[PDB]
Amino acid sequence: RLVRIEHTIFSLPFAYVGALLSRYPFTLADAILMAAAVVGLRMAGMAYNNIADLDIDRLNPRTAKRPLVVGAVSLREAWALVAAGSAIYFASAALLNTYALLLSPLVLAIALTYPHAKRLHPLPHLHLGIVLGSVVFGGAVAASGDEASSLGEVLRSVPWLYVAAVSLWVAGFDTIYSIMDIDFDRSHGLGSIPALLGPKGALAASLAMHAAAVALFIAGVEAYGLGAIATVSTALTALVIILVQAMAWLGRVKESFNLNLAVPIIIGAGIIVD
Ligand SMILES: CC(C)=CCC/C(C)=C/CSP(=O)(O)OP(=O)(O)O
Ligand SMILES: [Mg+2]
Ligand SMILES: [Mg+2]
Repeated sequence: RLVRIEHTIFSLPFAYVGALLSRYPFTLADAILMAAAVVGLRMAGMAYNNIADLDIDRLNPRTAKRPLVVGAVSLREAWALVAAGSAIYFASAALLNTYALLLSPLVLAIALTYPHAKRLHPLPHLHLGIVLGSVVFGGAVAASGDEASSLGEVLRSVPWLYVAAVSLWVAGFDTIYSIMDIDFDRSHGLGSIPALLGPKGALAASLAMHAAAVALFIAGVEAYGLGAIATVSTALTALVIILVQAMAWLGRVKESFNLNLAVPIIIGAGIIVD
């Protein structure tokens, strides 16, 4: 109704890719706990999304059919989903390691601060980038099995290239997605990149993002061993990132969005067949 937990299947492989590239061993239990942490964080984030930007999502033509606006769900059920998400996440983090639990409020803070980034500065896309960066970071810090000796080790355990890359990718295709909202997001005090500079300039900034995104995905191939079955995943990904940029400049922006759904499936099946 308000939060479809099925969608989380697309956000999972970014956690596992952060866990594997840390090169620390983890158990099946650890993996299940990772998944749980992810569905919790998704639940909290998605619920509090509809909560925070509600007053300005009722005014929007585009989102007048959203739940919590029409009705369907109450504010109570939504807040309940927030508390439940935070709770599941905290539970997973605690069940995992001491460092995972230690960093869990910070990670949750990031995911819950994003919907307020609009009213502050015209870079919410970067914030989403940090958000889907925190699931990679979380996977890494949870990969250890607390095999780590100190916090100075878990922060060195994180595949920083890939989090800083998936971040820029997300920021990119969100910067693209926010073009249809250029009009609405400037009528009100809302902020975004395609509102600051025109839709053309937005695509330009989007180009700069996805460029640096592909740049890092490639740099990781050398920085790590990454075998030869993940180097086709890097290629297939970098390829897809191009089409979503291609379809964008061609005006067909709606198709430029759904193509971003491929790369999780790409690297997801890439994590499978080890
Ligand atoms: C962060 C992850 C799980 C991937 C992004 C998934 C996705 C469809 C996000 C776009 S929703 P968002 O643009 O933040 O919110 P609205 O503008 O639609 O109100
Ligand atoms: Mg909105
Ligand atoms: Mg938006």
